[PDB]
Amino acid sequence: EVMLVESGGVLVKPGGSLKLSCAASGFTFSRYAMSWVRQTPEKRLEWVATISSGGSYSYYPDSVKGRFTISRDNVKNTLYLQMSSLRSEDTAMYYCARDSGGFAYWGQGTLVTVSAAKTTPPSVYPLAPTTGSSVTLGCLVKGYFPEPVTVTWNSGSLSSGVHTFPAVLQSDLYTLSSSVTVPSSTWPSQSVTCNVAHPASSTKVDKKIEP
Amino acid sequence: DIQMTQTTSSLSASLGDRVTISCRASQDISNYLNWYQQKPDGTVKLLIYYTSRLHSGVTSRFSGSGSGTDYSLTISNLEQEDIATYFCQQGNTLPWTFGGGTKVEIKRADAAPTVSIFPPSSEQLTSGGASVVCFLNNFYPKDINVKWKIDGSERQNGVLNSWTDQDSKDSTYSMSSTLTLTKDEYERHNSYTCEATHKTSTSPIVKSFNRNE
Repeated sequence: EVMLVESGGVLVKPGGSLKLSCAASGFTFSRYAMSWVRQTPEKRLEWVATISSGGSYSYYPDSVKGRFTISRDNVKNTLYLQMSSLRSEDTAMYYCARDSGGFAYWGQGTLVTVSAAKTTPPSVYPLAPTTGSSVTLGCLVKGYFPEPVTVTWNSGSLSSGVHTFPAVLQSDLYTLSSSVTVPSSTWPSQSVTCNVAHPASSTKVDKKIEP
Repeated sequence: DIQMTQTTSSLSASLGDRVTISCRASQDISNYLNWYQQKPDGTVKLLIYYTSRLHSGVTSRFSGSGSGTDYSLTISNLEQEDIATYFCQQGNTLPWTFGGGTKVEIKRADAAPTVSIFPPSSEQLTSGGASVVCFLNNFYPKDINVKWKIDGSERQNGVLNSWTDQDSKDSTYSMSSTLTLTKDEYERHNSYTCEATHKTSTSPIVKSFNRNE
């Protein structure tokens, strides 16, 4: 199967530089032009760059021309985007795509956050509860920066009945929460814990929901 | 630069409906018009290129038509997996440009929110903060109002609200509301109430706790 996987999206200060990568597999990479497309937090898409199949010709819109450079390695089958003189409005999810008909295939995206705000790990608090057949528990993930965090329950063993809410930024810190609903006969007789990972701070914490 | 406009930014349709999403280019783009689907989780795929060509692997329920400035994506019969935002994109003249998207909502029968309230954790209190959380889960339609009341008075400062996208399996929405106070503020009051208004109940749906219990 055709696959593209972006990497390198992290927090960068205004004026800074960052190099994104895109690993291609499942097709003859050197036969296709390749592109980067970005999406703002407001969900607008913007084409960023294209490079010809052989790597010789590039194209950029004026929004990034002179600051971004697309390149490729047709032996390792990798696409790159070197960014410089970054501005907060460059904050976006960056996607790599193959040119064929349209942007024919896309990766999962890598998030670039251009901000002066400081990296901060989350504080993770349990939400514990008056009974019924089902009981709802949760985990409050407060005061972190930047996105993303990932939340699981019982190390991923508990996936049914889970709602993880989109993070909301206020005063340069994000907060999110996650709820999980289980049979009342399962809790507290059986443990429920939330697992919270924040790559930027290299943290992975577990929080047991104690009655 | 060519500007692509999807005049409808969101639509609501029922399972089985034939759905039409429209796109207008600011000038004739000679059939160089592509359509993408972005799922709530961010996954993007090409659906249709060159106006009408179905991309490999895509369900044949999707089709595309048009010419000149006016183009349409059609879904032959709407299915559960179609919750997504659909974007048009012109490939006629650089820079390549996208429409602003049309989000598709599945119109399901009403569903009442299940409301849960949570006092601050002892851990957070010991650290001097006090967040009270209220989940409103699995409701439809999306329209809902939430009030926090402290000793019976409404409180608006310090509230953080977040909504899930429409659920891929049951077509409901959920909401989280967090009221963050200082420990000192929290300790001045007894009754904490999260009160929702939704079309499924003629009265407010209330969950509450008292600090003195």
